[PDB]
Amino acid sequence: NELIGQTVRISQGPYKGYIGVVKDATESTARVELHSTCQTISVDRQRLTTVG
Amino acid sequence: RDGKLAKPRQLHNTLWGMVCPAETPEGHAVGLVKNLALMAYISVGSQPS
Amino acid sequence: VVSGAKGSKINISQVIAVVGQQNVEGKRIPFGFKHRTLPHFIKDDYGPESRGFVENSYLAGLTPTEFFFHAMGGREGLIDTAVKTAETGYIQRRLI
Amino acid sequence: EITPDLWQEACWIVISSYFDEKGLVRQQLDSFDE
Amino acid sequence: SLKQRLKGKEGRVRGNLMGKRVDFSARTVITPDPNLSIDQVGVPRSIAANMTFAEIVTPFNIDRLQELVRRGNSQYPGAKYIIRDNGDRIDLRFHPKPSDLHLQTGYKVERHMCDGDIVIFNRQPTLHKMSMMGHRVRILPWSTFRLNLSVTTPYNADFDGDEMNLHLPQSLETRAEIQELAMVPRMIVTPQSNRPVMGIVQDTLTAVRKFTKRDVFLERGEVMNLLMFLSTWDGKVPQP
Amino acid sequence: FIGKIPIMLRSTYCLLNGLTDRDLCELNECPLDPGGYFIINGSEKVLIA
Amino acid sequence: QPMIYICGECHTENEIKSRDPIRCRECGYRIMYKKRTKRLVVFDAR
Amino acid sequence: TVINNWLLIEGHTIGIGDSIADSKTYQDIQNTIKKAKQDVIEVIEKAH
Amino acid sequence: MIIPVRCFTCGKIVGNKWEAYLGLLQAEYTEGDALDALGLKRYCCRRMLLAHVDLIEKLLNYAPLEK
Amino acid sequence: KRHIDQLKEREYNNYSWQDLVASGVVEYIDTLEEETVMLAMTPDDLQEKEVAYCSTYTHCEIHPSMILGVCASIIPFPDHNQSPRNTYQSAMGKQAMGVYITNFHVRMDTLAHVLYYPQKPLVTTRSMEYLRFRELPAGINSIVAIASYTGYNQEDSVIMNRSAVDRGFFRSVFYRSYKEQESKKGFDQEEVFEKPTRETCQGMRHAIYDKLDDDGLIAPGVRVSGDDVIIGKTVTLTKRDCSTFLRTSETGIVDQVMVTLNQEGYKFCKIRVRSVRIPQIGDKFASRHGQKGTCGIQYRQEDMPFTCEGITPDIIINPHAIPSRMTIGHLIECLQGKVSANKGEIGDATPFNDAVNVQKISNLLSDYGYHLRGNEVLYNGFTGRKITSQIFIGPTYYQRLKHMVDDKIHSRARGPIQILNRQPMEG
Amino acid sequence: PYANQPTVRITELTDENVKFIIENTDLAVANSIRRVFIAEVPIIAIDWVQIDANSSVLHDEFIAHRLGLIPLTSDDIVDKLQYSRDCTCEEFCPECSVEFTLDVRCNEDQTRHVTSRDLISNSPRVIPVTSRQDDILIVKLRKGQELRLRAYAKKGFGKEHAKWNPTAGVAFEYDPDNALRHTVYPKPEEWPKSEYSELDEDESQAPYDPNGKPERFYYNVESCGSLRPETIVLSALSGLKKKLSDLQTQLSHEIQSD
Amino acid sequence: MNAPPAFESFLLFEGEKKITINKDTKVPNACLFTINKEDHTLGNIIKSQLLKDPQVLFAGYKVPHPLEHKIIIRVQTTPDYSPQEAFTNAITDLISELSLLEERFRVAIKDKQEG
RNA sequence: AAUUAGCUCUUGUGUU
Ligand SMILES: [Mg+2]
Ligand SMILES: [Zn+2]
Ligand SMILES: [Zn+2]
Ligand SMILES: [Zn+2]
Repeated sequence: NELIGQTVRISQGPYKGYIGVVKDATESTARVELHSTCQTISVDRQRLTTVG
Repeated sequence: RDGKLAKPRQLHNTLWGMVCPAETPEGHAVGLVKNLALMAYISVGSQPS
Repeated sequence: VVSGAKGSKINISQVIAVVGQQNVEGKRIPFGFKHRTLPHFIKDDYGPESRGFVENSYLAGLTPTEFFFHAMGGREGLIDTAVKTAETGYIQRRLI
Repeated sequence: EITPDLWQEACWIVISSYFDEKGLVRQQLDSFDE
Repeated sequence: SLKQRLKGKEGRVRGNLMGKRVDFSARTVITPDPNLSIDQVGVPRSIAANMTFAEIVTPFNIDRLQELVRRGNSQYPGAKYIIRDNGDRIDLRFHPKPSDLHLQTGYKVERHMCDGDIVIFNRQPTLHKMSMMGHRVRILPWSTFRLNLSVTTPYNADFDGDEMNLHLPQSLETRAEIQELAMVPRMIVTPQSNRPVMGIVQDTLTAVRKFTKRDVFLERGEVMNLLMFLSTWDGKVPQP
Repeated sequence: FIGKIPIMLRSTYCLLNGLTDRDLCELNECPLDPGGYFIINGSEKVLIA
Repeated sequence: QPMIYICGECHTENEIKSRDPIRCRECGYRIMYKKRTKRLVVFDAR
Repeated sequence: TVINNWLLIEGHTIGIGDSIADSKTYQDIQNTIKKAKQDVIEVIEKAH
Repeated sequence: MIIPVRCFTCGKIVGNKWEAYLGLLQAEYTEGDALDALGLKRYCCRRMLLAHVDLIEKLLNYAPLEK
Repeated sequence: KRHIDQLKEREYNNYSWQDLVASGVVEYIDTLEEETVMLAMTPDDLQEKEVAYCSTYTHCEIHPSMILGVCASIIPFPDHNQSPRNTYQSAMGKQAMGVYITNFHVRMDTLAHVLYYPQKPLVTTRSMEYLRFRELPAGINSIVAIASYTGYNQEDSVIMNRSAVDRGFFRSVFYRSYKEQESKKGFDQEEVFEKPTRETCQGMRHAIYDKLDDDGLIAPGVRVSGDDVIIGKTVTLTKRDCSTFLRTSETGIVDQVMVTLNQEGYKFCKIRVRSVRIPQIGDKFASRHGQKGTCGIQYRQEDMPFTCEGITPDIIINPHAIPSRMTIGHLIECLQGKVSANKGEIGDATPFNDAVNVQKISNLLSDYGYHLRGNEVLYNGFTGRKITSQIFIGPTYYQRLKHMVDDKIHSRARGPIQILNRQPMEG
Repeated sequence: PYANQPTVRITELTDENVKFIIENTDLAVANSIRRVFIAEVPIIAIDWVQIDANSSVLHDEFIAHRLGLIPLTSDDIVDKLQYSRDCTCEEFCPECSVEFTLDVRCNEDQTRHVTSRDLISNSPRVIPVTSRQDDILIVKLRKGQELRLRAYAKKGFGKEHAKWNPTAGVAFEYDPDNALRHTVYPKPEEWPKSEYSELDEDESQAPYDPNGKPERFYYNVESCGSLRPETIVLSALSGLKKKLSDLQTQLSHEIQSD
Repeated sequence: MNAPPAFESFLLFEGEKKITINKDTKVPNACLFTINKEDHTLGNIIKSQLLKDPQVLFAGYKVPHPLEHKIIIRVQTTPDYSPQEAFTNAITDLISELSLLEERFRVAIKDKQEG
């Protein structure tokens, strides 16, 4: 999968502007470990934006 | 350790100004591990001649 | 205290009135040195404060001699716990 | 002259002098050096 | 030597047969919570999502189990494994093909622990029978076990660094056994000394002593505020 | 040559003997470090009396 | 291709190819520190 | 629940003021301790 | 390590008063007088400056890890 | 007075402790010789003319509070507590979070904890002047109120101010260092630091190797979490993956990476990873009088009770912790903290002083507009109503013990197995 | 069954605090106004930090935390910006954020004091509190140490984080003379008179009033410097009113369907 | 690790109703309002205003759990007066209260700034 | 999908 291992930026929602790393993703959502917090969240791919 | 004896673990009277009467482990080695007082010193030894 | 949530009458007595006599092995403070508990006393003194009676309260603070005697008294509680736990665990195991 | 009741200052000056002359790990350093 | 392998403690008989290390166990620090019933324990989300419980598929609950399998192992109220009746197990952490996600009547689902699950709650110095009572799970945000205060006495707990252990029964028979035998309310009175082992402790006791004094009077507003917290209230305000 | 003996830190034969606080800071050594311990395999070892 | 390392003594960035002795061009030092990553880092002010 | 929510109004604490006497009970305690010391001294001298 | 920006209890800015506090102290002012001259009324703010140790000054003595 | 004067202007002249010894004023007495001497506790009190007790003293104590040790000499008013409480404080003083050394940025130690804002205690003993505690403190002065607010601190637990925590209160950072070197495992076995590739490794998991760079090592500043490879080490049999991994549930940021050669010339790297710890509930806090406790709940500033002004407690502890534990020294320290903060000078809590007592401190406090016993009228945070009982409140020094809950949370469901007896592993 | 008529009287007004008195209102309204003062007043603070090169003695999270606590002068931009959660845009636009930049390099041997004036805002109407006593110290740098970063500041209130708390101290108080006996003094002679006490030096507390209710609440709201205290009070009142209006709309929608 | 995000204190998620009404069955003319993502700030004033109404027999509020952001308000009124209109009248009275207080504060601030 | 034995330190039980 292309999205796995990509440094992503959340574009919408309460988590807007937080960057992270995608660990596991599916055809609908993805799992992102946050650079600013010590937790992993689940976010829809519609609110995601790959950076670099 | 694990010895039924309790006399060496107690706080002797002679431990005044030599060993802290309050700092000791609370585990199985209570009273067997101690700390020097603030002003206590330990002799290095000398020739008796 | 009256509600029984915590504490007892002797706690209030020690905090306000007087700590009381310190005891080791059920007896007063023994002659660790030669016929005196501490070098600050004279030989063969059987007075109250010499043998480990604390005349001050926890509010008023303890003088150094009675402070050390109180430390001696309090050590035995931890020692008794550390030995009694291991002594009684074996009894309980044998019973079960 | 004697020091009547002006004794806390001296009592702690002597201790400060002691701890300046000898540190807190004096016994170990002395033992190893000897 | 072979004698040493099984001689005493840490040997086979005492360290591996009469007592073993078990699965579906958790251990965390305990903290107070006066908003839980005496038979409830508050567990963190991570522990609940880490240890699972097996449930049989039936027509009564096939839709809920199918939805949980769809949710997967990422979202909390989901599943972790799906076990076919022929013994084969399919892992839900590898996002398999949707054909495997289909489940029928004879299958089993290893769903995450949810609210209402029965657990055994233990403190290691197990001295009497009331040190391994049973509780009902409630999910709470932060990462500590939270239990009612009145039940801190049988456990001899202190809320000052104490850690307790949670065991999750994995079968319906075991769950029914724990529910009908070792639940907290069923163990209020001990057979040791035919008296309760649970009372009112700490500041609740002091406040109930100060509250039932002869000279305690309340206005209507505080009376309604207090009555809001009665679970068994019948809705009638008593005549002052 | 006979062998190597470890040296208690801040001793007479330690390189950090009598140096000023400026030198210790230049050597990335804390002037508040009391010393009195050995360094074996890069680990700080202390001897209980 | 090369990896940038920083000497602990002379603080001079030097380039070392893979499978080479770890030593500084001057001052003969043996301890080298890796440089900061070039990917973006984002911290919430919370 | 009910008692804890009423405690928010009533409140409960403990401080230095709860460990102080009326300065008249202190005199009684001091006199009692002095009498005890004198009695122990009398017993000691009678033993001597 | 370094002076906090805001008081822990109330949140008043106290991070811009350390240098002024040191200047007042070196101007032969008692600590209490300096604190009340800096407009610190509540003792929650007073303890922030009165009981603060500046470890960054000792940290700056060490040579930089990279230059 | 001559010796005291000459010793006061020391480090200007060359008068020192050794010169005091040579003058025959002090003497080293050992415990065997102590048997045959006569000590006076204090000069003035035990050597004047009163009812003749001894009148034949030979030696006098320098200061009685020198019988304590290093850890026990940081307790304020230790002669007002119960002895087991002093023992517990002596034990827990070695677990308190704080700056353990100034040069903690160069030491690649394992399990390093360090607090952001350590504070010099508002009330101190004279003894801790020589322990360098004023230069490397461990703890913060917090406005502690002793009250039963909601019931989330009923049994040796505390209620923390969430807004205070947001402002960096008791926030800390925890370090951890991983060491690893490449070694000559054998003629055909040889480890090497190199990024594994999906075309040359037989034994390999789904672990992602793009987080670390081509040197086989992670880069500083890179966010890492559990099940992430930091050092890519592969040993030839094509190769077997022997790469190291971050400990499960760590979630830190790579602080620094150091590469060098060991004693035998092989490559060897030590990598330090930091992690910010917030005082969440379940963390362990202890006073200086053996009053340990765990955070039960965190209320924001509006929820906590407040005084007439906008002062709210940072930590609320239960009253029931006091009466059974005889920590009257805790109350006295709290009372003197108010005087020290209002007056503007660090108070003195030398164990045996006789110049400081509750009455004088209360009289001093009554001059600043507060109740002489330290009580204040608190307003309920939720309903804004006055509390019928005035609450004891004041600044007290607290320490943050190293026992955080996130280092103790653990769970298992069919994990690894042992080799001899097929039973779940240990740890 | 209808609302009462409050009265207001400001006794002091400065650039840092406002002292006033409110009459003819219930205690619940007063306390809720206090809580809205503390928690729910929108304000601008830094909430996004990206560090390019930090060679100081403090790590990155420490610098970010110190930056987040710096107050920003946000007096009229607060109601003009939108919450970043509600702005329909990708990446922070100037309608929902304010950009700051920092770049400090210490070359001279003397220590460098990275302070708040080193923050360079791209919006003249939002700056740290240095408009017109040193600055909020951020970092101390030695020679050869540099710090380059860029931050985005957004809108929020204190309920989310305490960095969005506008007030420094709210000195709420009612009934200075204990007429209602809401608090009981075991020894009334041992307590100092309140600041707002209209009581003679002879007695300690007022005589009991069996039929009385809390009135005449005394406020002393002291701001941290971002919002003017009067603006703080007005914004808190507007926010509480808006929350009540939203609740009313939701209730009307729920009822019209039930 | 298990820390909830801060915005969960006040943000509603998908499928979450701001306010829910349930008709109590124990006594007549009793209803329960379940407000989501609120705290004592609204509950206290709503309860006080409902108590001011002489046609309300019972008005109380509670927060079931401090870690769960929701409040429950129980309102019981005399027959011929449903609790819904009592609640909305209380809200209207609060709105009037706040608006009048705000404009009076504006006037007084003007007066203070102009001597 | 990568081992073990030994040692040391520490945590909770120290209540009346
Ligand atoms: Mg305990
Ligand atoms: Zn070099
Ligand atoms: Zn403050
Ligand atoms: Zn936008």
